[PDB]
Amino acid sequence: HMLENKLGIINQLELNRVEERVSKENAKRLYDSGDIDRIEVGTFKGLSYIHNYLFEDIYEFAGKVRSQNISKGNFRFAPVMYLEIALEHIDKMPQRNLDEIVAKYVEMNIAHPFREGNGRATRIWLDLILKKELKRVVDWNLINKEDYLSAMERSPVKDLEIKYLISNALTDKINDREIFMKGIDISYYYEGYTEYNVDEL
Amino acid sequence: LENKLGIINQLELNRVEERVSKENAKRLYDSGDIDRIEVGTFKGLSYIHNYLFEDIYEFAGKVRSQNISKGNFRFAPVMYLEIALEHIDKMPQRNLDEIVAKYVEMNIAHPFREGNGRATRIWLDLILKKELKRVVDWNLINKEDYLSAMERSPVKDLEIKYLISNALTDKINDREIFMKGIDISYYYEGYTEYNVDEL
Ligand SMILES: Nc1ncnc2c1ncn2[C@@H]1O[C@H](COP(=O)(O)O)[C@@H](O)[C@H]1O
Ligand SMILES: Nc1ncnc2c1ncn2[C@@H]1O[C@H](COP(=O)(O)O)[C@@H](O)[C@H]1O
Ligand SMILES: [Ca+2]
Ligand SMILES: [Ca+2]
Ligand SMILES: [Ca+2]
Ligand SMILES: [Ca+2]
Ligand SMILES: [Ca+2]
Ligand SMILES: [Ca+2]
Ligand SMILES: [Cl-]
Ligand SMILES: [Cl-]
Repeated sequence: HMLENKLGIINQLELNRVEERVSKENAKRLYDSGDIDRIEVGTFKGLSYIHNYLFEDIYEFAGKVRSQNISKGNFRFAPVMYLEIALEHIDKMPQRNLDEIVAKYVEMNIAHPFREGNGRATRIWLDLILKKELKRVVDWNLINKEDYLSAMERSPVKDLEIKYLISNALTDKINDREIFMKGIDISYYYEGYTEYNVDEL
Repeated sequence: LENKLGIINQLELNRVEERVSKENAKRLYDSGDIDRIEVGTFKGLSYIHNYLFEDIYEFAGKVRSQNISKGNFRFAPVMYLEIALEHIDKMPQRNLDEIVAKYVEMNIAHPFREGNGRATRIWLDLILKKELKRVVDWNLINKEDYLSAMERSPVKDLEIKYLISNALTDKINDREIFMKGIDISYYYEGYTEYNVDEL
């Protein structure tokens, strides 16, 4: 049993691998065409664009505010009954420093506005806030998978674990294709996608 | 995590760990060694774990010496592991309710540093096969439904029991069912590069 998709795939392994190829392919194009730099920074509109850009081919819900309730582990993400107003309040949150950018990122993860693909899209969106505001981007290879997922699970209660991780992984190489491309490979790895290397179209 | 091959990169250790242990999982089955071992004991679980990770981890098939936590859940304390595993061995396994309860306790014990999910799911299928003449068609269980049901299982095993019951197959000697199951088991832990049968 799995997520409804456009391509009518009924095998979990099959969907995981094809989603990874169509979406990482899109992620490569997003960076290379410079479409990435024309996107609105720190807003839901910007996140929505990143999400639709990646999952347009495989998912009907790509870039849309979900109409269903979702959860991971023992945590329920922002209920549909107030998800939209909660998103309007995230758009207004300041992003003037790391403590603020991390707090805003933690709230956007709680909102979790999409049916699936929240993690990957919100990590691209965060890197552009850090790029704009601190002239820093994350080197996702410096953060261990287990450490990241554990910090995010804790983040609705105390964001110090994820703050320390982002802080110690920040790099000044803001226009480096390798830092981005590797970060995409590490981002997908966090979500359990390990078949492709983004380098290849 | 420290490995035998001295791998420092996380992505590198992930695909090497997958290659090596999945090739071992294929050989475990194809040699028929899988059916030569003890069903429902820590001895059998320990054999399965050693068989999978003996090339990569020094701790393969060995009981952990450090305490572990997943979220706000603490697994069996290292000091009580020996006692807990002896009690699990004594747990009945006559029907699905008993088999699932045994599996749930074994997951709470989590006797190894790493690879509990993968080694215990193989162990579970062998208890199901011996006692019910059923095995799990793991594709019929969503990754996140499975993971959420496992995290819930110490409080209520209704969720995981429901997933296991609705995925039971009588294809006990089906190699394709076993192989697809290993690939899904590894995918549950985030390893999606290889197909076990292509090794
Ligand atoms: N239990 C949790 N509580 C809060 N955030 C979580 C939890 N588990 C995972 N996450 C976040 O959710 C992302 C996955 O996005 P998705 O697959 O759409 O749910 C991860 O990359 C984390 O940022
Ligand atoms: N919070 C949790 N509570 C109980 N069992 C869990 C939890 N998270 C994961 N698991 C189980 O742990 C396995 C992963 O094993 P390992 O990576 O060795 O710790 C999964 O396949 C689940 O069966
Ligand atoms: Ca996901
Ligand atoms: Ca490959
Ligand atoms: Ca070997
Ligand atoms: Ca060897
Ligand atoms: Ca693991
Ligand atoms: Ca492959
Ligand atoms: Cl995701
Ligand atoms: Cl595992």
